[PDB]
Amino acid sequence: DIQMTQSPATLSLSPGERATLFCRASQSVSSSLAWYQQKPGQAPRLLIYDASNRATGIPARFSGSGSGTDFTLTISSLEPEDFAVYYCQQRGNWPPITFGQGTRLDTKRTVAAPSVFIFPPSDEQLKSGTASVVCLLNNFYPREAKVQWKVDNALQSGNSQESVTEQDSKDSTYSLSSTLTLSKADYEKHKVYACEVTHQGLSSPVTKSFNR
Amino acid sequence: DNFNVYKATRPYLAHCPDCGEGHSCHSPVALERIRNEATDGTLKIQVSLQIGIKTDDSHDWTKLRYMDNHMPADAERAGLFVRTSAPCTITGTMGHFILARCPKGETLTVGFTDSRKISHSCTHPFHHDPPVIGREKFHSRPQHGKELPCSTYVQSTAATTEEIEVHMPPDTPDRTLMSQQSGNVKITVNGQTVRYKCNCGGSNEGLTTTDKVINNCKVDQCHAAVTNHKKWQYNSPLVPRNAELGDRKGKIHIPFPLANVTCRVPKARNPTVTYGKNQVIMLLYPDHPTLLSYRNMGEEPNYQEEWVMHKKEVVLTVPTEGLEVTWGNNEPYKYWPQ
Amino acid sequence: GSYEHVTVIPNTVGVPYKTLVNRPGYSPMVLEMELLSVTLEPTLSLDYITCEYKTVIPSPYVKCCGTAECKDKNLPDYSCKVFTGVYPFMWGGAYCFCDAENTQLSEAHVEKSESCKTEFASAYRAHTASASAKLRVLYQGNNITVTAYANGDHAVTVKDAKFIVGPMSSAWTPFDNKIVVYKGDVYNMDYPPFGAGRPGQFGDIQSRTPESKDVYANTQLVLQRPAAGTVHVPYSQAPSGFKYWLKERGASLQHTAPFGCQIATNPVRAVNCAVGNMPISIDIPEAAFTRVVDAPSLTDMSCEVPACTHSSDFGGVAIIKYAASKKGKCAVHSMTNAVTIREAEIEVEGNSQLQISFSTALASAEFRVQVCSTQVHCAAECHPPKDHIVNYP
Amino acid sequence: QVQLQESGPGLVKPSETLSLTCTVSGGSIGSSSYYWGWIRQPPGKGLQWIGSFHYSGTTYYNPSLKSRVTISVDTSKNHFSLKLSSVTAADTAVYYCASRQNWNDGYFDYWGQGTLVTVSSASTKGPSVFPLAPSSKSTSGGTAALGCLVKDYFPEPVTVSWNSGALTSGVHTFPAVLQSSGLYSLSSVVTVPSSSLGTQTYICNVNHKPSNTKVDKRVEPKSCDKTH
Repeated sequence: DIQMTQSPATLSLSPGERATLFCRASQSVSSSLAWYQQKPGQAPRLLIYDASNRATGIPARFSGSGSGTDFTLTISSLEPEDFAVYYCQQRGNWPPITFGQGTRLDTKRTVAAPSVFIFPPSDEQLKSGTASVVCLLNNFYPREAKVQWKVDNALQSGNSQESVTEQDSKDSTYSLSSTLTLSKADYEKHKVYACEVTHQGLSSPVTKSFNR
Repeated sequence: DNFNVYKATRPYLAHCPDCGEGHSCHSPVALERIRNEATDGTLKIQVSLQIGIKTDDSHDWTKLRYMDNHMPADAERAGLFVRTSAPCTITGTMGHFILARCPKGETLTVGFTDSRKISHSCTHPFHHDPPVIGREKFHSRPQHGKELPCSTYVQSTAATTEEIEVHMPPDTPDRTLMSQQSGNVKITVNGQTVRYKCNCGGSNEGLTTTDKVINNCKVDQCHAAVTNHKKWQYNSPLVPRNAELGDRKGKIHIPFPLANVTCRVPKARNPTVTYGKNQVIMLLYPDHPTLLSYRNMGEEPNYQEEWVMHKKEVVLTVPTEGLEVTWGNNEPYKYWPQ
Repeated sequence: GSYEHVTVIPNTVGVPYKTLVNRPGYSPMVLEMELLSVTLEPTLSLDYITCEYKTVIPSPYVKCCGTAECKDKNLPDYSCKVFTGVYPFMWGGAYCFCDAENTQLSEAHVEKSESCKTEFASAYRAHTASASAKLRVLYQGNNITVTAYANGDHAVTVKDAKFIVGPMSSAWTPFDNKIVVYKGDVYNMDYPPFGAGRPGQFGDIQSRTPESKDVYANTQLVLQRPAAGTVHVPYSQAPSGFKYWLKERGASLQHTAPFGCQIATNPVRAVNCAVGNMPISIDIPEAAFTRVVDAPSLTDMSCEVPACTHSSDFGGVAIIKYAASKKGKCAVHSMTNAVTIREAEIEVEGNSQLQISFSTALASAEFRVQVCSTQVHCAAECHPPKDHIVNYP
Repeated sequence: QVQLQESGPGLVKPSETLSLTCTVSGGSIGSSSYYWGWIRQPPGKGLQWIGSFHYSGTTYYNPSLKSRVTISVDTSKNHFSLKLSSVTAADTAVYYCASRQNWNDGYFDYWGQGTLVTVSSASTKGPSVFPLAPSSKSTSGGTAALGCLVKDYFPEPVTVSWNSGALTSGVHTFPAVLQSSGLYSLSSVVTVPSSSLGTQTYICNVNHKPSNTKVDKRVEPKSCDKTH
């Protein structure tokens, strides 16, 4: 039952560079391999098939090679279009048709420190019994950042959730939202609410706070 | 010339009723259709192989491509023959079509020699009795003669109206795709995609491009065929249709169109004529069966005709109105009483 | 203006006749006329054409482990049929995996062969032909040729002479009401009307032009069950009616029409049909007529007939002494319906003696002839020739 | 040549039978492709081939699902269809219909645009929108950040636009997070010239189809550091 392994998991590169991706089957599938492109939120797009043939209208910079169990996808000179997740598929012995887990072709760039904003709860929300305080880390790179909520200089825990955008198509940056939710009573107890942001592009952490 | 219209296609195997020896087979020279539309007698024959191309789609007048099992193969144009009752003369060749002139016969045969130099042939019932241009059933073509209308198949290898369609072929069953590795079945695919189905629980049916081994099953519980064809072929009456409403991936034009041309015939030598009142007497040398006809030029024409075989005397009544006498391909003779 | 002379000559090509012009007080004149060509062209109106058919038969749909279904198509002689219990073999083994439970869809239809553009017969209605005439007139030193329509209306001017020919005395036509035309042969055939084509007979395929993509088809195309193990589409069908006719059609009209008609195609026409007779009107201007004031006063009036034979050939000779009044012309004619002369209009000058030819139908003649202003009676007898057949009437 | 479009319920409860329709455009079913098929993708994971309907009528199913999967062709409506019985939360995924027109091989070259299908016994709550007002503590020279919070909804798909599509640049709509209550919540933010806060109307257009809830929200500057 064919098992497909792609490599590397993440390949973060800059445009114009040559990119190489690897696919390996658990057993010989001859050259019966295909490579699909999938951009975030879209359908997979067929790039290569039978391990070397190029689909209709696919740019000539894409090319596939290999046989037996070991296969290579190569993009000659990356374009901004080309940054997406690439899967490999087997048909050498099916059903079941099986895929790989993908390779994420991230766009490398220089460091960008987030612009940090803090939003206190809505009054319209507070008529209803709970408080949500949100913190916006906007247009930063690299992806990892740390958010700490402090309430009157008390580090919080277990009461905030966060979410990061896709790598921006024109910007190759990331942004995240961190939401601190808890009861209206607890919000009305305290005064100072602080979002503390730590990131590679910050020489030392920044803090955005408000007074209730 | 540029008959790259065959590049995406291939020849094929099809039912032949007499592959020699009074036995039918699956032939690479199956005949599809014999045409006899040209009044000059030329036959325009369609076969299952393709003439004038290598297996690489390159044109070569000395080569001929047929199918050896699943694989198209090259062979010698020089070995191609059409035979009827007695050997024919091939006037033209293009892909699936052969222009030949044939003697009178009741069967028509086409064959060729493969790479291994085996004769392959195919034979069909075909009454070939090409009716006569003119009024003289002649046997040697003359110089000194009269020219008459007729139709021919010209030797244009190019760009006509008439077309045949080429489709995706159906899957090709092949028992040799499977062998009994004792207790199990081994499907050996060579370099092809095989669609298979076995009637044994566990790994029942699917596709494979690799040598696959199906466990605990006998070979007469499995069906295997070659699929994922990537060359087109004529949707012959002798081949299954791959899908219900068929398929189509291209068209191929039918060369050698019927054109309307002129043919020479002889004129039988002028007969010796002697005269009496109301009477004409004629000696006739037919060099070959020559038609003689005559009519009165009055109200009652009284048409008479006969084919004169060998030298003959004819006595004819010349009425008051006169007599017209057509002797073969000559212009009519006219006689009146004095 | 000038002067009509009206004559009726029989409708025989190649036999000349002379007519006698008496414009009172002017030159007593003789003119020669010979039909060269009597062309008769029917007004054609095509019903249809016919040719070989082509039975178009695709690959049969062999449904393995299932049943195929026919879908009616609007095609000529569209025949579809699904045979069951089939187990066919291709080269590599059996096509189907089921033993019973298999079906074959056989379908076919009929359309025109491509050859219909080149090998085809035409079925026309032939309507009353328009007569035409090529005619030689010998006229005061002129062999002239006129090409009028023999309807009695088309006037033609040649050397300042009016000609009106026709209408023909005969309605006769070698062409029936409906004709069939093939490459230069015409046939009288009661061909079936369009849409009434006959399986295996002339017109099993009917089409309005060689160019139509519509055709009528009636061939009894019947699909038959394929043989055991065989992938093929066997069928029964009536073999082409166009072939059967081209191989059975028999003698055409060029060889069988009466009156010695010569039949041609493109256009269809009958030629030199020796049937009936034909009138001619010649309006001669004054210039040809010179008053008898200039005609010779004939003294020295004597004849002789040295030798004659009754053949329809160049067959008579005669001698005359004459006396004239000045230098000029004069014509020659006779009163005998059985005897004639091809010498027509000759020398009259001074006072002289000459000789002319003639031809006679009788082997013994008591005849009365006239020249210029006087007649004379003569006689002759002919010894039969050592020949028996001639080559004009 | 052809276009595939999925058609599905979106929210299915456990043990019921998910039923999807892939409608085909620009060509009839029986002539337009050599394989039709269904392929799913759970959130944050790769692709899984569910099944394929061959043009010959053969159906090839994934062995781990064959007991629950049916794929059929309705040629009377040009659509093929998937029925997955006895559904659990693992079946929650974006489902794609796909086809292979060009070779008869077993790849996929035409794709639909997949439909999210969520599997739970929760019951489709509509959202609540609250403004994230541009505050007095972040307008230091040139750009303000504002937005909306869409809170307490189910199931996942929610559409957020700004000024009815007039405002696109600089908008980040974050992926929704799932709260302890079993309800989703996401925020959508836009950065704008601070020089235009009192003169440009900014409206969120939130659109939660499963609850048929479309809401417009006007976001206005702050008061708890402002004089009434």
